[PDB]
Amino acid sequence: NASDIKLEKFSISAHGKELFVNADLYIVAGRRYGLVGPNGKGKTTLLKHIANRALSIPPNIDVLLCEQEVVADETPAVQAVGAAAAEAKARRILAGLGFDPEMQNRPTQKFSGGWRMRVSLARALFMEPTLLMLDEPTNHLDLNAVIWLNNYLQGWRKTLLIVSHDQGFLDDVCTDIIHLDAQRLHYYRGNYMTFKKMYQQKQKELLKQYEKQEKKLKELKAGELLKRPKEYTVRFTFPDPPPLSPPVLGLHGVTFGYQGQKPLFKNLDFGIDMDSRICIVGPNGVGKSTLLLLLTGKLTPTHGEMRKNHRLKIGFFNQQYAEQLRMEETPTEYLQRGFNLPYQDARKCLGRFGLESHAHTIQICKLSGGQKARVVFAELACREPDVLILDEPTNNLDIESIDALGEAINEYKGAVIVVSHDARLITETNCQLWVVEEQSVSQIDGDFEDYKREVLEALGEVMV
Ligand SMILES: Nc1ncnc2c1ncn2[C@@H]1O[C@H](COP(=O)(O)OP(=O)(O)OP(=O)(O)O)[C@@H](O)[C@H]1O
Ligand SMILES: Nc1ncnc2c1ncn2[C@@H]1O[C@H](COP(=O)(O)OP(=O)(O)OP(=O)(O)O)[C@@H](O)[C@H]1O
Repeated sequence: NASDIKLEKFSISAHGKELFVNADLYIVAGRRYGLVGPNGKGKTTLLKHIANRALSIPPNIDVLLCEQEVVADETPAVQAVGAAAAEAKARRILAGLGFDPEMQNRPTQKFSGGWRMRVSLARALFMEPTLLMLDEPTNHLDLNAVIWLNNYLQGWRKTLLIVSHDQGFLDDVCTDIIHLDAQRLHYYRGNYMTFKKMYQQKQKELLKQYEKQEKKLKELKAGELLKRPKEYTVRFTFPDPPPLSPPVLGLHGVTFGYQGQKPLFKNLDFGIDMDSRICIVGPNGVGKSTLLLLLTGKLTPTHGEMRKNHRLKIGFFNQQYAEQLRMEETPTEYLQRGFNLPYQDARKCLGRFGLESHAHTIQICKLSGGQKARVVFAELACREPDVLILDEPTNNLDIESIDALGEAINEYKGAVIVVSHDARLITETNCQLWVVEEQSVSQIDGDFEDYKREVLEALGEVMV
């Protein structure tokens, strides 16, 4: 039938880096593996070397997914290549990923990059290969697409290899976890929950064995070798705001659109309290980021107005601001000059948001996207905000920092408005869901599972 992959003590060096030293690749046919590990450690390189067959791989049909070309070809046609059944399947996969009939029959040239990535995703799902490899497939999808993709991949019967830092996705889809650590692959049977249990237990026991080793060495001296394990203590805690008299923040009769385009919102009324937990949902391109920018005041309404308490302090996150910052300063200098922080305070703040010590003295322009995002979260902490407004906060974070962010949101005594595709984050923070639709915002009275069933019921899909 189908062969397994067992490549033992292979090594991969790429871009002048020793990414894999004597690693073992075990991929059993039919199982679903999630590949997790820190940024820049060689996950994408491993997938590319498997697809290339640069590593000795048996002749199984293997597909690695990447962005699809832009031409006059209609989207279901780039999927497609009896025929009625195949076209219906392609259109079902496309609708699940957020394609309405028009977008379906739309030429692939009139789509942005992310939508072309979705088109390619539909392709590899349609082809149904023996071994399908997905590189962070939910990272740039919206919540509706992630809901559908999770539900779809649970019924997948062939072999999957998925790189991801989407914890709920990994928990719902994967039967095995592969951890890229110390240039090697470590295997865990079960989803991410099982992996984190086993890994934290391994680290506790390594610490105890190191301590007993050093105690016995001291005893020998008074009368191969192990190293001390490494800590990784992220704490995303935000300071709790003092009491604030209403009104807090609201849009009143707000109409907004961009020049020469049909307005994205008409006669919009939407307000928050100091305990609000709001998750803005809707397919990409509907205006979620625009709504957040209207809530911050960085976009001015065409009609109506935004009103907030004149003492309200907003902490705002989005990826484009992370590329803004103050590029020639170090993160330490950035925090100290922005908020008159003593050096030790800036250091502890940068450290607890996940910025390693060696990066505190690098110019911000030389930092990676994840490092810049962590600097922005630290800045938000220093701003002492009353309202957190987070547009896709998890895109450049690891799972441990996303868990820390969820815990911090649950401890935070201010308001939080978030746009996110991370189901675990949206769920654990008890977010009330508000969908952008009808040039307005509509409340989903119900929990996240109600919205998930609603999304799948609109598509004629059976929730597993
Ligand atoms: N085109 C390139 N040129 C130079 N260096 C690269 C290139 N691609 C990757 N690298 C380096 O190789 C290392 C591993 O890259 P890779 O992208 O495989 O890691 P990854 O973060 O696990 O992958 P991904 O984030 O794409 O899932 C990183 O240090 C990265 O900077
Ligand atoms: N500066 C701009 N000028 C003209 N049109 C814009 C501009 N910014 C966004 N748009 C358009 O407005 C529509 C909605 O944009 P927006 O990014 O707010 O929605 P979104 O995809 O839900 O948010 P996100 O960017 O967080 O995914 C899109 O069709 C987009 O092309």
